[PDB]
Amino acid sequence: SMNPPPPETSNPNKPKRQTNQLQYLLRVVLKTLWKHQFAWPFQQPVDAVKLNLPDYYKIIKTPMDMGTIKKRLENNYYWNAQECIQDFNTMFTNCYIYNKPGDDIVLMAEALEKLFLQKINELPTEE
Ligand SMILES: O=C(CCl)Nc1ccc(/N=N/c2ccc(S(=O)(=O)O)cc2)cc1S(=O)(=O)O
Ligand SMILES: O=C(CCl)Nc1ccc(/N=N/c2ccc(S(=O)(=O)O)cc2)cc1S(=O)(=O)O
Ligand SMILES: O=C(CCl)Nc1ccc(/N=N/c2ccc(S(=O)(=O)O)cc2)cc1S(=O)(=O)O
Ligand SMILES: O=C(CCl)Nc1ccc(/N=N/c2ccc(S(=O)(=O)O)cc2)cc1S(=O)(=O)O
Ligand SMILES: O=C(CCl)Nc1ccc(/N=N/c2ccc(S(=O)(=O)O)cc2)cc1S(=O)(=O)O
Repeated sequence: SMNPPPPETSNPNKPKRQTNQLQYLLRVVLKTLWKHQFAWPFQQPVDAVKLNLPDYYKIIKTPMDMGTIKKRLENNYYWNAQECIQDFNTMFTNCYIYNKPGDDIVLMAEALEKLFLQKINELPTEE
């Protein structure tokens, strides 16, 4: 079995800029989300080889993870906060599509998402 290449975290072809909202999202990742135990399955791309889930990248064609998101934020990859929020929602949706409701991984994703939603409710107005 083989993993796909991980999502890009730099792209000289893709427009980008620094904004106060994206700095907010970076510190949300670094200072609020990452530190919880429930984050550990989401801190890196799914290793379908190690997990013995050969179906994973058959089912999930838009993989995303918080390790990728953190790097994108650190690297100023995004043009706006909507792009970053979309990446979080892709990560959560993948988990909910792939796993049975009630599975521990779904509960972990829901804990992470609850915290995430609390923070994006307080997203600062863009400067
Ligand atoms: O230096 C430039 C343009 Cl000035 N080239 C470039 C620019 C962007 C690029 N993007 N590559 C990827 C690779 C993977 C994904 S992903 O798996 O969908 O996340 C996205 C973009 C690849 C390349 S390149 O193939 O390495 O030339
Ligand atoms: O990217 C920018 C650059 Cl100005 N802005 C942005 C980007 C995303 C955004 N999304 N906010 C939310 C708020 C709540 C949910 S909800 O709880 O899942 O309904 C989703 C997105 C709000 C905004 S904003 O309201 O325009 O600041
Ligand atoms: O097509 C699906 C998802 Cl793959 N239907 C589904 C939907 C929900 C489900 N069971 N969910 C739960 C969730 C929580 C508990 S609990 O921890 O005992 O409260 C039990 C079942 C099982 C299934 S099912 O096992 O696949 O029929
Ligand atoms: O995000 C999701 C799944 Cl994608 N929420 C969800 C949605 C429905 C759900 N259903 N749980 C149950 C629990 C018990 C029964 S019963 O004992 O068979 O009546 C059915 C569904 C469990 C959950 S979950 O346990 O929080 O995953
Ligand atoms: O570290 C990587 C490689 Cl870039 N990926 C990864 C990604 C997720 C993961 N664990 N995922 C799950 C899935 C389901 C459950 S369960 O529902 O509680 O059984 C737990 C962890 C394990 C791993 S792994 O152990 O490191 O292979």
